[PDB]
Amino acid sequence: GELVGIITNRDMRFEVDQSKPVSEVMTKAPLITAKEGVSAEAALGLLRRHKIEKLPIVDGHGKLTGLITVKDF
Amino acid sequence: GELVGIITNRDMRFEVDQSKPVSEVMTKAPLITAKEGVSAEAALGLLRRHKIEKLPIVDGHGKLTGLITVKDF
Ligand SMILES: Nc1ncnc2c1ncn2[C@@H]1O[C@H](COP(=O)(O)OP(=O)(O)OP(=O)(O)O)[C@@H](O)[C@H]1O
Ligand SMILES: Nc1ncnc2c1ncn2[C@@H]1O[C@H](COP(=O)(O)OP(=O)(O)OP(=O)(O)O)[C@@H](O)[C@H]1O
Ligand SMILES: [Mg+2]
Ligand SMILES: [Mg+2]
Ligand SMILES: [Mg+2]
Repeated sequence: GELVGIITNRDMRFEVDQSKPVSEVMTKAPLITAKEGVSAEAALGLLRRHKIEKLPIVDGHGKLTGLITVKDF
Repeated sequence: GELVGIITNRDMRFEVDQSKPVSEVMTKAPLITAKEGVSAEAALGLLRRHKIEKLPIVDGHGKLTGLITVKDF
């Protein structure tokens, strides 16, 4: 139940073998994340700062509780 | 005439003020580049390794000569 990574379109867009596991392709932890109760402006600022489009949202124990994307904005 | 940076869609996609200069928004050098005469395989390997969609090509003296993009592939 621990957030171990994140796998997006850039990771899979050139992989010819579609039978590979996620572990070989994913971006492993640590990640750029935000805590629970993050506002829209804070998430947008983080995304603009780190030049990313996704933002996992974790609790105080480091467990995954939410996800934010640029698609929302 | 020096290759001082690169500016892409991620840099500009949340800049409300369109009158800003390029320098205030661009990604400054050094950049992930390749040498002249780089094959398609090497360029694709660089793009996959660094998770980027562009690749400037400079000469032996560091002056910009060309560009490679994922659009080509
Ligand atoms: N929060 C994050 N922390 C760390 N790495 C991340 C994070 N979000 C995305 N990445 C990684 O950054 C790279 C690209 O990020 P992003 O998710 O914006 O790409 P994408 O949505 O696949 O892009 P495109 O839509 O242009 O194909 C990928 O390798 C992805 O795994
Ligand atoms: N060769 C490079 N070296 C270093 N940084 C780069 C290079 N090419 C692009 N970047 C930077 O990486 C970020 C995203 O790279 P990329 O050029 O793939 O984005 P993009 O094509 O705008 O993405 P999207 O498809 O999500 O709109 C931007 O901040 C951009 O300035
Ligand atoms: Mg995207
Ligand atoms: Mg995109
Ligand atoms: Mg893209």
